[PDB]
Amino acid sequence: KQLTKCALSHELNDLAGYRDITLPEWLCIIFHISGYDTQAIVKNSDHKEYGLFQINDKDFCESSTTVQSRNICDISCDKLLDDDLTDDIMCVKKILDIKGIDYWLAHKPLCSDKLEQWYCEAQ
Ligand SMILES: [Ca+2]
Repeated sequence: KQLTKCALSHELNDLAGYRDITLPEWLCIIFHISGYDTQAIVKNSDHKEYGLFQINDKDFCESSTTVQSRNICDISCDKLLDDDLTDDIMCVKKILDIKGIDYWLAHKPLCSDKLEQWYCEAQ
């Protein structure tokens, strides 16, 4: 599902604020890593990243592959590809507690300035 900044801002209402990561920061990060596509999959060196939040199958979700996952979120990766972000957010929170926003930023400067540009209208 290709989401919009506005529908996504509504669906992320329970994520915004967790570990002090704001809503506009999340909209910025997600646009950059998945283009708001719940079905995004990016293949990396020794793993794949799934869904809107690009959760990897090395440590976080178990993919329907031959990859041995630590599966911290205790979730199959296919559940991170549908239009229900409920479980995705559950996992995102686990990652925030473990790795922090650093999991997404990866020491890069993206989404650091003019974040107010990312609001839907109000929030
Ligand atoms: Ca889901």
